[PDB]
Amino acid sequence: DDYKLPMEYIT
Amino acid sequence: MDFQNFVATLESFKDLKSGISGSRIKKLTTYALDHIDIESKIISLIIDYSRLCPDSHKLGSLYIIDSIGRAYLDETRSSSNKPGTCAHAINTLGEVIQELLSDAIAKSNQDHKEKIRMLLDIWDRSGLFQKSYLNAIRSKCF
Repeated sequence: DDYKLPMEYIT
Repeated sequence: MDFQNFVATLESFKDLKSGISGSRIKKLTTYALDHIDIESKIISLIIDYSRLCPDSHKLGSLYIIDSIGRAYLDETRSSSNKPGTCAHAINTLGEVIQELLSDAIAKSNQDHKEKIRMLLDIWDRSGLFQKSYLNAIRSKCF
């Protein structure tokens, strides 16, 4: 149950 | 779900070892999205949660701000200081974000510091806070 960060602002 | 449930849900983060729960953060965000009329009280609470929560839970407090802040940001794209607006909520966050970030970093272990740095980068790329504010923190606290 972690916090899913937005991939479009990561990779 | 009413405002007392929002308070109780935020307060329950004290019982999570990590201070983080994706589903509970989503519940708080859905509430924030459904009650923008009282954003001033919601934003004050999550700011003050970040100020007051345990040191190892600081990261999770910034995730709460990430989720509500970017949820509000995405609405603004579809008055800067009119209470009851997403724009005002984001301005309120931005006025305290340097304090909240520098305190979170000072109290975080190494692994949480790196996670805060990536959150800083996400906030840069998504346009949530002013790049000047964020780069300033990046230079001083890391």
